[PDB]
Amino acid sequence: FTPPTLNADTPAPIFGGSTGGLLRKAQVEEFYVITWESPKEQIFEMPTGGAAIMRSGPNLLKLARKEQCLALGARLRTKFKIQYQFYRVFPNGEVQYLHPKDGVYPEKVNAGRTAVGVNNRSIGQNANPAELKFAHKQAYDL
Amino acid sequence: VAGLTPCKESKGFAKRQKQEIKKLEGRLKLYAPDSAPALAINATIEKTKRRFEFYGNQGLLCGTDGLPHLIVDGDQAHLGEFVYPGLVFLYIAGWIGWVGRAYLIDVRTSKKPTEKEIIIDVPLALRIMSKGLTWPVAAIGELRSGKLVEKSSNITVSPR
Amino acid sequence: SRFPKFSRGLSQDPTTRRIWFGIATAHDFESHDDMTEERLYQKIFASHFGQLAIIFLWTSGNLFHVAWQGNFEAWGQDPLHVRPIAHAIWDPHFGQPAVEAFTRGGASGPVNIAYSGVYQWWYTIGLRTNQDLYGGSIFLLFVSALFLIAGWLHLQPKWKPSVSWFKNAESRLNHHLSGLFGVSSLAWTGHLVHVAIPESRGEHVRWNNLLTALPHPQGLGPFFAGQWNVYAQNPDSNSHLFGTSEGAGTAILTFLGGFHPQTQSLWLTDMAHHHLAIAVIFIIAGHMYRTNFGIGHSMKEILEAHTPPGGRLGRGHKGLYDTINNSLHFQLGLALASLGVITSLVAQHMYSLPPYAFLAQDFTTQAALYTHHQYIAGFIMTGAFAHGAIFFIRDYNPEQNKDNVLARMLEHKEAIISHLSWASLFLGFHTLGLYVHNDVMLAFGTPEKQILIEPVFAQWIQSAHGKALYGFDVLLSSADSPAFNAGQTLWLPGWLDAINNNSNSLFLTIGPGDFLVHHAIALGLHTTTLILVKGALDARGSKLMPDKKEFGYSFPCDGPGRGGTCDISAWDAFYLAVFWMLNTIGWVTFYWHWKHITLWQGNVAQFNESSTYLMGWLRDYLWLNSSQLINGYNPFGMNSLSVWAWMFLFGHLVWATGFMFLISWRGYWQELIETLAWAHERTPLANLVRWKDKPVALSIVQARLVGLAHFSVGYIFTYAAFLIASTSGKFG
Amino acid sequence: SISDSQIIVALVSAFITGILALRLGKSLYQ
Amino acid sequence: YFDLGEIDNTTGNWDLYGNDDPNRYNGFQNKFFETFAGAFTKRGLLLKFLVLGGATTIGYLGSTSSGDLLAIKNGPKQAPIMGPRGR
Amino acid sequence: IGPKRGSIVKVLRRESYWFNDTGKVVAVDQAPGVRYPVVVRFDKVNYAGVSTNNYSPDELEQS
Amino acid sequence: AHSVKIYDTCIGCTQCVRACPTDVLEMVPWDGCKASQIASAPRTEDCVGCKRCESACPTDFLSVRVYLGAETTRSMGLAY
Amino acid sequence: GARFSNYEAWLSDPTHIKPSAQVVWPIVGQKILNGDVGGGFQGIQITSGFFQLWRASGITSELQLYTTAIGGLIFAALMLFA
Ligand code: CLA
Ligand SMILES: CC1=C(/C=C/C(C)=C/C=C/C(C)=C/C=C/C=C(C)/C=C/C=C(C)/C=C/C2=C(C)CCCC2(C)C)C(C)(C)CCC1
Ligand code: SF4
Ligand code: SF4
Ligand code: SF4
Repeated sequence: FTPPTLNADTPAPIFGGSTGGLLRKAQVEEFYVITWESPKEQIFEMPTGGAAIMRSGPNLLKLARKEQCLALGARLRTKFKIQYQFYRVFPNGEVQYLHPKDGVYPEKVNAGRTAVGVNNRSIGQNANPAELKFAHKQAYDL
Repeated sequence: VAGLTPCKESKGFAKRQKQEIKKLEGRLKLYAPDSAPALAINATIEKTKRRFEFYGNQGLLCGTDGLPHLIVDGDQAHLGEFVYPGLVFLYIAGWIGWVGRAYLIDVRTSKKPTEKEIIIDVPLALRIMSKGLTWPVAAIGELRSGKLVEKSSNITVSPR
Repeated sequence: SRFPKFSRGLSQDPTTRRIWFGIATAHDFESHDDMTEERLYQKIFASHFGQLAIIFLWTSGNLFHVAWQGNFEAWGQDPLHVRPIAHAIWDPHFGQPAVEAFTRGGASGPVNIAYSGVYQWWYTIGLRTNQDLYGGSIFLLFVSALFLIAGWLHLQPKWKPSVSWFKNAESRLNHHLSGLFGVSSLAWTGHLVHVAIPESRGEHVRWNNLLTALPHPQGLGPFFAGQWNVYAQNPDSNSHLFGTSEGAGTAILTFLGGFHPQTQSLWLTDMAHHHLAIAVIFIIAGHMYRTNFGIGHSMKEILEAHTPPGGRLGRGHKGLYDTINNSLHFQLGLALASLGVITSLVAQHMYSLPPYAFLAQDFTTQAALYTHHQYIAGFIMTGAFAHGAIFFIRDYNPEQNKDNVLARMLEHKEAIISHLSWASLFLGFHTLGLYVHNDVMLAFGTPEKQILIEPVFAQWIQSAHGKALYGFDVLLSSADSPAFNAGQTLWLPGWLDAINNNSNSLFLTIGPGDFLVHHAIALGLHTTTLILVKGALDARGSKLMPDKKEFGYSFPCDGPGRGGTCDISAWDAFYLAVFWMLNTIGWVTFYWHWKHITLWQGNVAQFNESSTYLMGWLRDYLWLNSSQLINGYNPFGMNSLSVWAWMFLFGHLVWATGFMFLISWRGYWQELIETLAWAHERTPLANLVRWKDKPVALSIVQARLVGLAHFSVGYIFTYAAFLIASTSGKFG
Repeated sequence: SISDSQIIVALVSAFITGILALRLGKSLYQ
Repeated sequence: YFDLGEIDNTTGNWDLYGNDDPNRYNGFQNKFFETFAGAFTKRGLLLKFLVLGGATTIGYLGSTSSGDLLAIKNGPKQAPIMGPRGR
Repeated sequence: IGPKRGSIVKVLRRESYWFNDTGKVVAVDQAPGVRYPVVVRFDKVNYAGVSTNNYSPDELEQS
Repeated sequence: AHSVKIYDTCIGCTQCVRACPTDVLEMVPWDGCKASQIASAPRTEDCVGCKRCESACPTDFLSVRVYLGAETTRSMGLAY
Repeated sequence: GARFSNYEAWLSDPTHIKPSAQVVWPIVGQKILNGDVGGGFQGIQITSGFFQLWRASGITSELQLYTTAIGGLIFAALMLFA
């Protein structure tokens, strides 16, 4: 799956301004840009707090946290029939595409992704912490 | 016993009877003698005099405070302080514990066992509340037959 | 590698929590990163040396302040009418009433009156002048310096001891029982005999005349010839004044029992014999285990061989020697369990059998010294139980402990928790119902309708000790028992005179209020034991969450799912039982201070009539004794209790401030600090200032700890103030 | 009562003890 | 509002109240302050003499203060208050 | 595989809520590779409110 | 940061992914259930640690399990 | 106010008789709570201000209080019916 490229020419929803937006974490650490294609001019609830008029075409919204992108994204996936993707933008200029990684949402299964962080045992077959004293490994990562 | 005089010969216990009627007699001085609130204080005085003559006649032990103290060791003089009303209590408390245990067995073998605890089946309840009268013969009878206790293989146990 | 350097996972935290948790994970050495066995035991060994140095540098400054700013000689001339001075006060915030009001004990300036019983202790032991206390302070400065040198030395790689030396339990027990408990109590006996007994008898024995001042008229002749009774030949009479030669005897090791009749305190000849006895028996008990010489015991085979053959204990104690020896938290929990049971045995035996001269007469000092060891013992016992929980998470191996007694505690842990729950519920309904019933009967004008239960079991034990007040007359109160006739020529002439006296605190006359508050005490110990046994045995897991061991010891929660898992951890059971030890020891020291505050001014009938119901506790104890507490400073003026009136209010701040952390929880404050971060990042002239730590709210475990510590500081300061202001302002 | 020069002896011996406390805290760091 | 040519203008890196004026004083005022505050520049040097100078200046007037200046050096000026039980 | 459909089993899984509890088997998966094929229904819910859980045949015995 | 572990008791009910608010979990193919899918946590560095997946897991005991470990600016949920 | 009060006694002179409108039953020692409120009456001294409210309403007798009580019961039945 070829990841989508951030166009940086699509415009923003009509928003009057909020104080819940980008603080200095955007300036020095990261900020998140969510891009989605709209059928028409609607009104959505801003995850920073407030309401904005979303455009009739593609939209770009700048968010500070990854949880704000899913809270917006699941809002416009259930109330609206809008497919969305978001990115992670760093202050040096690198845009890191984040979701969906295979192009299909993680609720649906894809053959391309692999199992990572999966234990072949259960919780009751995890080892006791007394027999794993003074090691980098712990009771669940082995 | 335990350095306590009997309350019938205690000078402090008779002092508390004297200063309790005198408190109630001074309350009676500001009422008419045939008035309705004066009949309540006159009934209070006769309730007080009945109380002090009952405590001294039961062999109660009074300390230096003039107050009746209970000996709960199991003394042959002092059975009605703890042993006699304790056996009266445990019979009644075991009655509560036996008819609540027998109700849960009677509703566990039902179609909807959780609707019979918010809505208690009174014909099922009242037919075993009578049966809780003879409960030491039915608790130790279930203890000897093994029906009182459950084996630990059928008991939900949290893991180590 | 930022602060904290011992944990790599906290160094990458960009928030304030990195600053916080590095303070609180500082001594949890086994949870550190890149961390081994040898570094664990050597860092613990040097931390022990630093602890010893802190204790000795503490005692040095508590000796230096008595020798420098305290009137120890003036208290030695008259210990009944001179207040013992702790240290001078240099406060720039005093006005002239505060300087003129804190000047006590005949001092030249504002001083603090010592309620720690160090004057009574140092007087009884032999220290008389300020120069002796100064020499002791310099000597313990040298001892703490030597312990710092030894702590630095054992971290050097030439003198690093291996873990096999650290886990040598047999040699440690032999040299602890022989050396720490035996040669130190025999050293003591050599002090008490050489110095403290002749300083009680007026002879000035110091280091310059140690080899010339003979402690007995015939010294070390009758010791080696077998006739030890020469050392009990001429005891101190009842006309003996303490510190003076008149009325004194020559015997160094007596067995009189009871009290010195002028000080109402134990005899130094008895405490010398006591230490020669707990010195012979500890040096003999220190030759028990096998170290290097063929004879002795292996404790592994003692624990292996102690299996009942009926299988009621399973495998018995098989595998427990490696379980204790490998787990530092098992040894620390055992040490704190024993230490709490003996810090409470300290508290119970220094008020009833005062060991130091003129300590029984100084009332608020005795009150402080009971409350001290009962709070330090209710935090040491809870630390023992918390360390049992930490052992069950990070140190208990179920494979090594297979069907032994320790595994069988986990096998029937619901029976233990449910029966502690039944006992706590029994004590709570019964104690609350009887106190509320007695409250209703005093409210309804009828004191005679109370359920008052004479505590005839403990009164029978007091009559078994020799109290003729109750007239049980079984043994040691009747002359027909063999125990009395075996004791009436040996120790009982002192003991019966001490226990039949009604002015002392030796086995006080107890009543129905004592019965009721002893069930309050049993409620407190049973419910604290309930929460702590529940934390220790549900430490690895439970039916709500079976993998509590894999989340560590002090994890916050497990989420709102499965009903809700707040305070599920074993640290949270320790947290909830710190409130229960505070309530327990609050009840204990309320009972102590009110049983004694009515004894000391004479009217024990106030306690005998008022302790049976809680309005007597509120009115005649909490309200009546606080009369001169909160009047320590007024609009009209301020008294000498004013610092105790501020420290009382101060406690009501900090305790209530703990409620802010114990009621309000994290995410309110996290959104509040989010708004504060926006406000700082948008304010002109203040946006220029940055934070490097991201401001976050206090985390959930940290919130419970901060509220618990505030609760504890307020609780110990409200009672330290009330207790040291309602006995020292109204002496008696 | 203790003298003026004895306070100087105590303050040096506490400063020597404070150095040895500083030396252990450096070794506990390493 | 995302540009990919100016990353600072699309993230909030704005000098909201700054000014680009080079100078507004004169040379006589500027040379006086840098001469006097020239030994106060280095952070490691300034932290040394502020701790050492600050410890001396609180110990001087803590000790040379009089009775009217501070009440703790005035001492008691009346008879001491005797406590209960003759203590 | 499995003991029987519609049978009474007792759970031997330590970390389940229904350990040493009577349960009714409603479905056993006969597909190979399934770790926990036996679906057991219980009369009582857990703290999550569900009564349906999947166990292996090694974690159940017939009672 | 946080370590999210999936165990073999999972039935592939997908509701741990649907409850995830920071897109940590995804459904990969598997052969141990009727649904023939198990969860996995590739973006476990983005995990706040909220345990919404553990609240939505119907398996007793839980198949998804979140262990709160080292916490960074992802797992603290900050915007400043 | 109609049956268990001293409202006529309080209304005769209210500067010495305390307002009381609750009589307890003499059962378990709680009859001491029926205190000397004045006017030859024993009961709990009320602090709800109903006596001064009825004095401001012009209520002179306890028959008017009983009529207002049964009228309020009629209105309570009307609110239940509505
Ligand atoms: C005879 C030899 C000898 C003696 C004197 C000691 C002495 C000591 N060892 Mg040691 N040990 C020895 C050999 C020796 N050991 C051997 C051979 C082993 C090798 C296996 C060890 C290995 C060992 C370990 C690994 C540790 C110790 C530690 C300690 C100290 C115990 C803690 C402490 O000071 O509490 C003092 C305790 C007492 C004095 C006992 C008091 C008993 C109760 C609690 C009080 C009763 C007293 C009384 C009522 C109070 C009245 C006083 C009051 C008026 C103020 C102590 C200095 C620990 C330590 O602190 O390291 C620096 C430590 O980490 N040792
Ligand atoms: C969980 C845990 C733990 C802990 C626990 C604890 C903390 C406990 C406690 C406990 C305790 C803390 C106990 C105590 C006890 C004691 C006792 C038991 C005592 C007794 C005594 C006796 C018996 C004696 C006798 C006598 C008398 C009585 C009188 C006369 C005299 C004589 C001496 C004869 C540990 C760490 C191990 C670890 C593991 C887990
Ligand atoms: S975060 Fe707080 S409220 Fe939420 S589950 Fe944990 S303890 Fe409970
Ligand atoms: S803890 Fe929260 S963010 Fe992390 S995997 Fe679970 S649901 Fe997703
Ligand atoms: S919610 Fe639980 S059972 Fe469902 S897919 Fe996720 S891990 Fe598996």
